[PDB]
Amino acid sequence: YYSLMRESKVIVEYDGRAFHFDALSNYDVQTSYEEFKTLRRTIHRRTNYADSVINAQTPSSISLAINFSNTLTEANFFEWLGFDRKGNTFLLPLYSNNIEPIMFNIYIVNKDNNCVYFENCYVSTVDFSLDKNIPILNVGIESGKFSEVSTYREAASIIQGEAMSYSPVIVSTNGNILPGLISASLSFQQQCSWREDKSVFDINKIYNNKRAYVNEMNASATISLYYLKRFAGDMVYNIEPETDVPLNIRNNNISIDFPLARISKRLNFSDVYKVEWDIIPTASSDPVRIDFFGEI
Amino acid sequence: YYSLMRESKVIVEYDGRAFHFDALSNYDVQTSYEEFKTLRRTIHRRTNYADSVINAQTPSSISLAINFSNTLTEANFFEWLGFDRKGNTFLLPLYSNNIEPIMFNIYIVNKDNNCVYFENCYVSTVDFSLDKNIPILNVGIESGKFSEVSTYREAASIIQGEAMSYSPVIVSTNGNILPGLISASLSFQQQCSWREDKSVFDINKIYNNKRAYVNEMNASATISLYYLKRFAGDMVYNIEPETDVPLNIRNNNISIDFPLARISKRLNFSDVYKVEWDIIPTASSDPVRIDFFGEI
Amino acid sequence: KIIVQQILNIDDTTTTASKYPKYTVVLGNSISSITAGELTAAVE
Amino acid sequence: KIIVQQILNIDDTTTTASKYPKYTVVLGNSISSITAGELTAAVE
Amino acid sequence: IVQQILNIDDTTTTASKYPKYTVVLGNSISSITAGELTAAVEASAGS
Amino acid sequence: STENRVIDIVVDEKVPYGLIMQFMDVDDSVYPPSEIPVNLTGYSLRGTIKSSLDENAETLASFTTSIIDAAQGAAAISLSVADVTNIGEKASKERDKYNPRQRFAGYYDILMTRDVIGSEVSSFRIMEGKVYISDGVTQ
Amino acid sequence: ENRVIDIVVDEKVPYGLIMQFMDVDDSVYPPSEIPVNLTGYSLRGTIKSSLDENAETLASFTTSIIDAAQGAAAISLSVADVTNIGEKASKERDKYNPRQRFAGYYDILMTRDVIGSEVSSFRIMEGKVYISDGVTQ
Amino acid sequence: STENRVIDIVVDEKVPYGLIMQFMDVDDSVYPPSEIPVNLTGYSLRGTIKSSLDENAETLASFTTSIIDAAQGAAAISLSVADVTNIGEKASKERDKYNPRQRFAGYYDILMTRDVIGSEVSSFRIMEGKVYISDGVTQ
Amino acid sequence: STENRVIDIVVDEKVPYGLIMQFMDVDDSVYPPSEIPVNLTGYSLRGTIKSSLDENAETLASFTTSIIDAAQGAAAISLSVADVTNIGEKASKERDKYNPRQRFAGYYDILMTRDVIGSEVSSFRIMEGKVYISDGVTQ
Amino acid sequence: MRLPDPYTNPELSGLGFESVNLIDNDPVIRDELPNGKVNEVKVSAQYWGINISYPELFPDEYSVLDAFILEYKRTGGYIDVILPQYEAFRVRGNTNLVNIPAGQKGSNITMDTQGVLTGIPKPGDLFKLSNHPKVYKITSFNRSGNSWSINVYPDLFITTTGAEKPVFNGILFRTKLMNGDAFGSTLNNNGTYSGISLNLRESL
Amino acid sequence: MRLPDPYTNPELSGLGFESVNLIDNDPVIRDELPNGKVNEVKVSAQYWGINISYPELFPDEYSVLDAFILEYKRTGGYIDVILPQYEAFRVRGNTNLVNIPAGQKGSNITMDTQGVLTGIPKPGDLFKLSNHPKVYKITSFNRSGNSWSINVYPDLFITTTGAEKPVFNGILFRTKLMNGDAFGSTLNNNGTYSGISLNLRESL
Repeated sequence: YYSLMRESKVIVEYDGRAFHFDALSNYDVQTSYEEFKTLRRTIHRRTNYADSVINAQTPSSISLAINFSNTLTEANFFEWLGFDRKGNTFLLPLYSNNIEPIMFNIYIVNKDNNCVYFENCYVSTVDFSLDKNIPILNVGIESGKFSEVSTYREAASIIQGEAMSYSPVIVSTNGNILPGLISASLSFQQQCSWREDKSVFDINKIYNNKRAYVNEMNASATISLYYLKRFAGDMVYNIEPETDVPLNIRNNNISIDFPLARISKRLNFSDVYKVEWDIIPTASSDPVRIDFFGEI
Repeated sequence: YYSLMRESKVIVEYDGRAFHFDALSNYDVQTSYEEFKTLRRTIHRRTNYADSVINAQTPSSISLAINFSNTLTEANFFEWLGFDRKGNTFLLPLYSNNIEPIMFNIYIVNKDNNCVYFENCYVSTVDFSLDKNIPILNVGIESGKFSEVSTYREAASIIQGEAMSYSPVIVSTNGNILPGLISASLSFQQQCSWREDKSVFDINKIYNNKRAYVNEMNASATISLYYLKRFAGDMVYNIEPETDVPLNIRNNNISIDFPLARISKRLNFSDVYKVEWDIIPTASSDPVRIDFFGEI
Repeated sequence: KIIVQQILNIDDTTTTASKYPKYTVVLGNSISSITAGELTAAVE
Repeated sequence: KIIVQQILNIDDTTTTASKYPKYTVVLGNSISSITAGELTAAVE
Repeated sequence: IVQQILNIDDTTTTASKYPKYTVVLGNSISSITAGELTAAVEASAGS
Repeated sequence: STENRVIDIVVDEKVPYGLIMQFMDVDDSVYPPSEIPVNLTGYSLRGTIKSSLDENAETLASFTTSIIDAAQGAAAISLSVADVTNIGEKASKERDKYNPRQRFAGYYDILMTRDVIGSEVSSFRIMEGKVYISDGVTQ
Repeated sequence: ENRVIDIVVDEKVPYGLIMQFMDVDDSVYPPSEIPVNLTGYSLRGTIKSSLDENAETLASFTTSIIDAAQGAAAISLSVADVTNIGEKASKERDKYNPRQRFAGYYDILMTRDVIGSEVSSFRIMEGKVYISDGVTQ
Repeated sequence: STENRVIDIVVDEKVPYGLIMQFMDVDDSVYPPSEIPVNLTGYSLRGTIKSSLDENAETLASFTTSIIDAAQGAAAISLSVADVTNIGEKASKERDKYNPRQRFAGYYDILMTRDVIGSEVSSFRIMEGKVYISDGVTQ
Repeated sequence: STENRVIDIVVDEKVPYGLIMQFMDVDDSVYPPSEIPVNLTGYSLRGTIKSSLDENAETLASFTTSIIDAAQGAAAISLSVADVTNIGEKASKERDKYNPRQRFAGYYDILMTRDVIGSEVSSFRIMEGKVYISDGVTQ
Repeated sequence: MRLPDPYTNPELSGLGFESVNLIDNDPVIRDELPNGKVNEVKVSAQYWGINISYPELFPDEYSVLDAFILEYKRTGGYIDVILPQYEAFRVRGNTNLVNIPAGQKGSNITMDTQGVLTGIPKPGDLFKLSNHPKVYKITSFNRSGNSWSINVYPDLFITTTGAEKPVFNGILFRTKLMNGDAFGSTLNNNGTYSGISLNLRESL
Repeated sequence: MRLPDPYTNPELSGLGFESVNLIDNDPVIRDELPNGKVNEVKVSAQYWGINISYPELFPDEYSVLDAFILEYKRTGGYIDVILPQYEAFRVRGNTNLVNIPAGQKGSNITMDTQGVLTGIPKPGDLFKLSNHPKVYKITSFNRSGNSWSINVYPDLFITTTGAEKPVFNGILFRTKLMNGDAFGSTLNNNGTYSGISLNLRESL
């Protein structure tokens, strides 16, 4: 019995419940072991055969590509990333009481009991763009331990529903719409480090990572526009970096708001002149908001 | 008179005999000189014209691609690499009495006396794979000195014969055949360093490297397989790294044996699940064996 | 009683032949290693 | 066991073969070791 | 724990040739089974 | 290490066959792992060869079997020349591309028993595989 | 080391090969070895054109123990024997290196004739054999 | 192995040819190897060149052969001008693409023998190959 | 290595030509090499140029030759203006675009001998190659 | 007691030296005169220093070395060692049949081999006299038939009694340990010791 | 007793100095006066120091070096050194026909070359007197036909007897090994010796 990605399945387990992300578009994974190795050249005997031992599982990266789904289940990714939640609203807390990131657990399932299980994991990145294409959400995860296993927890009601219909992006400031959009791209992060725990007590045992601590969070965005001016002497659309701009970005079904932001600009003399805005919140800014709305 | 690779020829000279590798598939070579250069800016005169001198020939790399030949002459590459030889059998000695690698000498020959000669050389690598294609053997060589020359030593009986017919690879352990092979790849090495000899006695003379010392030898291999399990609870084909595995790899005409080996595993969730084994001998292992057999 | 038994079959296995050149030709624009016999005639 | 060999020159008479060239012939179109100033002084 | 069997060609009684193979049986020949019951019975009858 | 129970065999025509084996218990609680000769008292061996796994497949031979050095864990098994002739007659004609001297002949198994404790016996399939005949031009 | 050993003979020249047997024990390191006493052993062999039991014979070796205490033995063929092979080996003279030419298969037995009236046999070597053509008398 | 008995000589027209050979015993059990000249007394040497390996091929020339200073293991072999010119006249016409001055002529073989029974009265090959002719212009 | 016997020469037309060669032993005993002149007493040099490598090719010239010094080990060979002028009319008519003056002339071959025989060998081919002529417009 | 090594315990393959540093110590009074002369005078013994570094050690072999060193400390004996690169043989024979005339002194030794010995030593070989622990180095050798002459450094500590025998192979230095008061070992997380090294000194 | 080198041993090219450092030592006592004068007093000899460094060494050339150095130590002689950068033969002729008048002293030499010599010295040439090991350096030179004069540094260490002869070629420094009291060679498991260097100070 072989195995096939085209009929693989992914299940996320947390809080003693399980989430079936049915609408997976892609995923990629590796697994590896670390080894210690020495060749011990010695003038008595210039040994040619190395001496080596396997010690530890490498921390696997995981990468996922997911389509937006009506029934919104993927909002739990932001919940696990560490946004606070208010119904469908998510907020960054201006300062955070966490030290450890939210640990959770993953099954990869296939026919013939041919299953794999990743025991301790955390989200490191969520990242997407509204670039004139069906918005696909990337996720970066790390996991500290894996094993193969014969079985998995069933999950059947918490299934990611049908994909939401396409709609075009809008950008605005104080209800001014912004002319000549080209793209918007967003990323959110939870930078972390594993605490190295290996000890001489672990000798002749295989070792794993077990705990990590949160270094940082980031929220940031990029916008691409065509260069435009209202009249030659105008000042509002100049190059110079504005600051304390309130900024709002939405589709039909998703909304993001920065109450105050700092804008860098870069200009490119491509065949049509292009401008990139780099966006970041200001230190005094209020909580950035995210909302989701289901299509009827 | 021009020159052409399509009618170039390579001759190897050693021990006062000469080897005509007629069945060359490809080769690549460079040659260069090192120079010392200073611009000597000076507040009396901000000179703009540099002062510079040529000192030494660079150690050329050489690279060859060779098909396997009936009459087996290419076994001499392993003999020069420093395997001990017993008829057609080759062995790694567990420890070695060499310090200098085996020096040998190379002619590149063409029409119209348009010949080139590489005086001191050593083999740094031999490397090949059985990947569902006519097995092509790569060689990496270095040479410490070159010159152009009008003539070459004839060689006519020591000519590399006809190519051996194709046949499929097998992998086995204790006569268990291994299911679902994808590839096997091998490499063998003789890591060396040139001893830098340049002296103030060499001033106003061109300098060459003349001697090198052996740093290390390696023998290593990779295997790619499809992931398979006999029954779900099985243990024999798990991910976990086995050790002290006796391992044997062969075609119809070539055989390699590791009496005891250490196996790392890596798994890749490609569309069909794939596994890579990384192989290395254990410190207590006996001499790895290589054999050649001629087709009738 | 236990043994392991082996065979060795080396001999004067093959007479290794070898061949070498006896002399070399070198060319310059001029010979740089001749000296005067006529010097002795000049002094006489 | 080992055999070494070399060509038999006309000048060397006969001697044990050796692992190197012995003789060298050097060529030129002219002698640089003698100046016209020397050779003229010698005749003069 | 595991037990190792070495096996090798026999040439002339008590003499043998180098070409050697290894079996690695996953459970010791010393590990017991339901024999535990009858051994306990006969030890108790000795008692 | 790998729990390999499986080894193939190469008998040779016109020549009697014999194999010797040595039993060691290896403990890896302490390093390096300790290898100890198995006291082979009270064990016994059997085994048979037949031309296929089928339940009707006819027997070609059965091993002579004996213990050799009980304190050292040594035992041996063997086949007489007549048995070898029967193998060679029954075996396939088909040759093998990796070694044309070998011809397939059947399946074998050397089932082993212990009868040491309480006068009660148990049995397990210690080693298994295929068996080939190699041809020989010397008669 | 396997049983497999190839052989190359020289046309129109007598051929001879020498061996000695030893016991080995690596329980002493570096590994001990001692010449095996060959008293009573004896050898046989033949060269035949094919592995087929019907194949024709081409030649039979002469063989002799040469020193029982050094455990040494030798095998040879005369030029008349080699000539017989030269007449009958294959003629697939290789287009690029024509001297090598295939002749057949061989097997060498020894019989441990010994006191007690037991006898046993084991094959010491087995392989292919080639002629190299002989241009000079 | 034929890999190292073999040496492709090149004769040249209108001029006699001659070689001198030194026989060394060696053992590399010490580094650098132990080496001595073989005492060549009671040996003798033979060889001929023929236009083909086939049994009917023409004997093109016989070597002149001679031991000298047998204590030092020297020996010498040679061809007269009459030999060189005859083979010059009888070799192939098709000039070698890398060196049009030279043409193929045939095969040769040198074998040596013990003329006193010593440990053997026997003979063996010492050197083999094929012979090329460089054409040449001056008489 | 090899002897580097192959050397090609260019002759400037309408002007005399001469070449000098010195025979030396060399001992590499110390950094300034111990080179020694060979005694050339009782030796002679011959050489000729022919239009092609053939049994009946045209012969263009014979070298003039002499020994200048038997103890400095120096011989010389030369061609007169009459010889090289005879060359310049019979060499071929092709000219290179970037090098119009240079024309192929022929093949050459230098042969040395003892004047009193060693008999075992008597002569050897020192050097060989081909000759080009460079056209010139003065007298 | 003989230091354990891959000759004595070949299974402890890690137990050989990764590097060594044989240092000559030759204490002198030196003085620099205003006329530019440099004067040197030889006083007190020349003594060989030896620094050794081991590769990384597994715990078992380490424990063997540790126990050896502690047993040396307890006994207060001497550490005996043989350098392997000098160990390579050149001379062989029954050295017991060599005879050395008494009363030889100064840096030249002569002896009668009676023809018994085979080969000859090279410059830079080691040399020892059987009745005294000092080791000497051969600066040069001269044969004359079966008589040999040798120039050694340092000069002989003792006059020949006429009962000595030479020893060219298996020469052991007798030494004392300078680190012993503060020796200590770090268990690396990978399960190995590192930096294990010894500064030995000859003692006479 | 030359330090072996590629010119003496072209086969052992590793012995070619990787780089050399020549130091003048001119011991002097000096002070700075508050009026901004500088005043200095000279005593004791000038002397040349030399530092040498070597690359990695193979065992053969190393053994040749040790066979030299230990011969020097045993004999207590001197080390002769050549210095290639000054190897130019710009002056030649019958040096032993030159007459140097007696009683020249201090830093100026005058010579009768008798018209014998050909070529001329240059500033920065080395110069030596035949009967004394010192090496001097040419500051300046003049001619008046056959008469020459040269002003030379350092000042002359001797009064001329009239038996001296000049020596323009093949000057070797005579030196001894101030580093030598703690000499020794690391041996790495490459089988190659390392870390050799020499500090030399001329001595007369």
